[PDB]
Amino acid sequence: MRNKIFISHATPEDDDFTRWLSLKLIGLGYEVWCDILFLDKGVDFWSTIEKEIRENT
Amino acid sequence: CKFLIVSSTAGNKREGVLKELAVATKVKKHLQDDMFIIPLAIDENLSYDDINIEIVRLNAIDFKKSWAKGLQDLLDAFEKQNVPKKPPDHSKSNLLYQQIFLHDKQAIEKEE
Amino acid sequence: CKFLIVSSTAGNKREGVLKELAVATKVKKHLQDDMFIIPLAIDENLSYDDINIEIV
Amino acid sequence: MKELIYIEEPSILFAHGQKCTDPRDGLALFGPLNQIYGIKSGVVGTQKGLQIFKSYLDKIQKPIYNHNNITRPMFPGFEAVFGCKWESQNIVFKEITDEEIRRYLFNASTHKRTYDLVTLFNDKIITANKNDEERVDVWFVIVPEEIYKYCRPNSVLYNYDAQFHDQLKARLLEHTIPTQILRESTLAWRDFKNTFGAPIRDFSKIEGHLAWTISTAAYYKAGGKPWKLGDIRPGVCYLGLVYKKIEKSKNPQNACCAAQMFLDNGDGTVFKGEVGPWYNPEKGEYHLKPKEAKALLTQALESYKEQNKSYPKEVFIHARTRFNDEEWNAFNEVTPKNTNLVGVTITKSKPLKLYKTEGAFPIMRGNAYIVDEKKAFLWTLGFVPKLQSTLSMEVPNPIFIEINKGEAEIQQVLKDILALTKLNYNACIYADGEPVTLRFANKIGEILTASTEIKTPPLAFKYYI
Repeated sequence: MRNKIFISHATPEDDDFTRWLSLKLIGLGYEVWCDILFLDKGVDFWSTIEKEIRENT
Repeated sequence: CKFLIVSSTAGNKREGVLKELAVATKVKKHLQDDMFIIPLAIDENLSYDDINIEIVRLNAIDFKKSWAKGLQDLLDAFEKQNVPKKPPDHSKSNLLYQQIFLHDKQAIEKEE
Repeated sequence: CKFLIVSSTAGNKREGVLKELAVATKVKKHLQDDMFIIPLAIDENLSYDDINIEIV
Repeated sequence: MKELIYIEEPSILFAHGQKCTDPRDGLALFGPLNQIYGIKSGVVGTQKGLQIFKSYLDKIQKPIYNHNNITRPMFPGFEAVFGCKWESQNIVFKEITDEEIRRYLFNASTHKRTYDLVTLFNDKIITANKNDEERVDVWFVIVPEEIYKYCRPNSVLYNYDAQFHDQLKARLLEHTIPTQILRESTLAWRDFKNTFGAPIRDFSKIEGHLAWTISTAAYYKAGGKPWKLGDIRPGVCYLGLVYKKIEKSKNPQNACCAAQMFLDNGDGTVFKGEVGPWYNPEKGEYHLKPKEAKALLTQALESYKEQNKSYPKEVFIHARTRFNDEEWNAFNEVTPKNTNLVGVTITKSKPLKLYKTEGAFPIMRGNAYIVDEKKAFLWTLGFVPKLQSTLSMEVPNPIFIEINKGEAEIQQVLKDILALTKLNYNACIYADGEPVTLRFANKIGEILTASTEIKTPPLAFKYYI
């Protein structure tokens, strides 16, 4: 079951476009994963990055 | 339920905080939850590469340039991690604040 | 002076080797040395795609 | 054998109906009672003043520390202390050319230089807020240090006042613009030294107080209420009445009285007392003739009716001079039969220095010395244990209170003026000697006396402090 939409960006040099695209696709009806929104601070990144890449992307 | 470690400039080299971090790592391995430890970074003078290792893997929270949005993201991460809670009330906070922080800073009833 | 990491099957899931690798990346961007990390490939069943991010 | 009775330290409300005793710690712990959505800073000055203000505002954004939080608490950041947002963007800046400063410098008498510079700042502000679409809640006048130094009233190379900010607020009063003047050396002390090589405006340890005062003044002038009083009875009105006299040459000063009014909250509704050309400055005993007394009383009663809909049951009057019989008789018959009128005089010139036997500690703040039913003393200055220091300097001096007319409990007015001493807004100190109805009195009299040409001043407080 892989349906996630993955967005990679240079945090925070392209944060605005990433945020707007993530919000637009999540309001359009697409499960989109991005570093800014779903990977909130306080969460381990690289293991979750690997699991989303190799499992749900 | 959740562990909060302050990754300050002096908070990464003291023995006590490191030992508490070690037992927190042990209990988070026993509980098999990666969200147990929520690091807290408050000093800009401490670079990201000089921290102790258990703060390296987890993304340390933001509390450096401001505190209100840091508390806001800590709160929303808490309630998105589904921590059981009680309804907000500052009366308990007021009682605690009057309890500890006013123990040596109050007038006494003695003859002078 | 040089960091040597065994990129075996047990060298991926284990927390300590990942921690040493993370601080190796920190010290390699401290010392501006891309050659600081020398990965070691031992297992044959592990390919070049299933390694962790800092080894790719 | 008499003793000194104790009055408890009054309490100030905070966010979520929380009660504390310190304004700084209560603000840092709870915050304001009512939230504002956001402020927009405007600045006038040179580009050097602009970058200095930007540096100081971003420094204020960071949590800054002091030596210890026991006396001078640390600043947790404006957002974390007030719930409002401060940013270095969307800031309206107006530049003043230093060549115009050079052109205005070589004038002979500094008074016309003061006039032209003050009018230039005034109509610059008026032009700025009358064309720019971006709303500016508070305008920050960054005056240069050499302007404050070399253009002093007695600097050596009539209704207009020589003081800069006095004339500034006086001629800005007619357009309802909350402004606050910031001295350059206050927020540029890092690069400011004396001739010897030291900062005479030194804040190497004490800048947290500066951040606290600036932040609370900015929040108060924005429109939000930082803190209020705890217990106010249903129908009590405080009237802190100004009795400060100017020395306005041969122009008839007479009585430049004004009045402050606290009724239900910390809201002050100052209505302009008359200039009153009766009793020329040869007669300066502040004896209010009945028509102006009843006019001021009617102003207070109408403000109370507008803000409360109910007739007040007791009027508290604070002043600093003695009250004659005819003035109180004029004060009586306008008031209804159900209400009560009482007058209190507060003075400093009475000497009473209470010393301590052992140790080097002063009188703890809150002691009340009662001489008679009418006369009493209140020690609003001295040591306070919540601070673990003295608010006073060397030896504190009390305020001699005395009720003239009317029947009231002396301890009631004692604790009421003690509560009134906690409402200082321009400076975020723990408390001051004079009550805030008398602390604001001299400054608002100086504001009103600098511009006779106005007739209906706004009764708010943002355009004054």
